[PDB]
Amino acid sequence: EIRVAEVADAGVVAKLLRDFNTEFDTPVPEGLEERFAQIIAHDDAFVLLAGDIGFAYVTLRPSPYYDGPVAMLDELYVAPAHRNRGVGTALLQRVFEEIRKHSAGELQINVDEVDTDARRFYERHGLTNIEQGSRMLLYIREL
Amino acid sequence: EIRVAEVADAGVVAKLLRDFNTEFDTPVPEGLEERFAQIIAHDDAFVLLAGDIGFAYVTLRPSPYYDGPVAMLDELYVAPAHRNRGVGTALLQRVFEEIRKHSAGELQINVDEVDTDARRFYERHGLTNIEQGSRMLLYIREL
Ligand SMILES: CC(=O)SCCNC(=O)CCNC(=O)[C@H](O)C(C)(C)COP(=O)(O)OP(=O)(O)OC[C@H]1O[C@@H](n2cnc3c(N)ncnc32)[C@H](O)[C@@H]1OP(=O)(O)O
Ligand SMILES: CC(C)(COP(=O)(O)OP(=O)(O)OC[C@H]1O[C@@H](n2cnc3c(N)ncnc32)[C@H](O)[C@@H]1OP(=O)(O)O)[C@@H](O)C(=O)NCCC(=O)NCCS
Ligand SMILES: CN[C@@H]1[C@@H](O)[C@@H](O[C@@H]2[C@@H](O)[C@H](O[C@H]3OC(CN)=CC[C@H]3N)[C@@H](NC(C)=O)C[C@H]2N)OC[C@]1(C)O
Repeated sequence: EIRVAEVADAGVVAKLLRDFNTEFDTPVPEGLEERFAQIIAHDDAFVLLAGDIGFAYVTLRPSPYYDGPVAMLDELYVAPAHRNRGVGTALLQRVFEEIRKHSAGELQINVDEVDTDARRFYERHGLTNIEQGSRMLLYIREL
Repeated sequence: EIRVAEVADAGVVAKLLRDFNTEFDTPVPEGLEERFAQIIAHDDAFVLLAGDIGFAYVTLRPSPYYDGPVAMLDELYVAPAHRNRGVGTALLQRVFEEIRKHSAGELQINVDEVDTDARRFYERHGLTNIEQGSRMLLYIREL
């Protein structure tokens, strides 16, 4: 039931991303569907879909530390009514399986500190916030 | 002046990243020069050089939220003897200038929490760790 999205799946992915943003009261730009179609077709990136009820969006970017890329799980979402039944675990498992085909050297994920359920999920599935004895922070500037 | 690194500059970039790692007692991979030569040749990353004494390494990756990329400042370093004189400020200004040429929608930087002096620098130059009243964290798994 997890599969790799094709270009023609961009509409379902965009709908799920819209739902994710709506759940968190964050507005979305126009054009999500068109942009996902281009990303899936041409870029060093992929989307995994669990039926039409969850997705994972992964980007691959270069690193001097590895022959392969660094992977980033830029979005992971399971629809609220389908949570706590193993869908997110299955998506994350498949993320690790797919990035291994690309010999990715590392997976990175940005998470809000307040999102303790997501944090617990990631910690229980092998991700850490600690490097060289310190927490790792994300700083941004929107442009 | 600050310049965009060419493939011919891979050795200098590799030297600076090795120096950075050595200073912080972090592992140094084999093959840095050859990997930077390949990375610099491609279209989704660049390095800025301040003479031979500082550098910024930036990657670009797709996002459904913008027509342009999300930019990541994966490494920023000024040699110890040249710090506190405005070099890092100049490098970061040029990062913003060059990613604006790419119409990048956002700059992201991962920073260790213990690096309070670096965090002060990023905050003074328009970066934020806060989204909707929460700090943002980075989780990783090395593979
Ligand atoms: C990358 C980003 O976007 S950053 C943050 C990620 N996204 C979000 O936070 C958005 C909102 N949240 C979600 O979409 C979901 O909560 C996710 C994606 C984090 C997790 O998805 P779920 O489908 O709930 O995950 P899953 O069910 O596999 O595991 C969650 C819990 O269910 C329980 N569980 C797991 N598998 C099963 C199962 N097969 N049967 C019964 N219960 C189960 C466990 O108690 C687990 O808890 P843990 O965190 O202590 O391990
Ligand atoms: C962080 C760094 C890139 C900033 O470059 P810089 O040329 O010193 O920056 P500028 O001169 O434009 O601005 C000065 C600020 O740099 C920071 N800074 C200076 N030396 C620093 C050092 N060893 N370590 C960390 N931050 C430092 C301080 O915030 C300083 O501000 P202050 O006058 O209030 O103390 C540079 O200091 C450096 O390479 N430090 C060690 C490696 C590092 O921390 N990289 C950042 C990755 S998170
Ligand atoms: C293992 N995973 C790693 C992953 O966490 C991440 O590390 C970032 C990296 O960008 C960088 O590191 C340097 O700064 C310092 C200061 N302590 C030590 C080592 C330096 N190379 C820092 N940011 C900036 C913008 O310079 C924070 C650091 N946490 O990138 C590399 C990675 C190997 O992939």
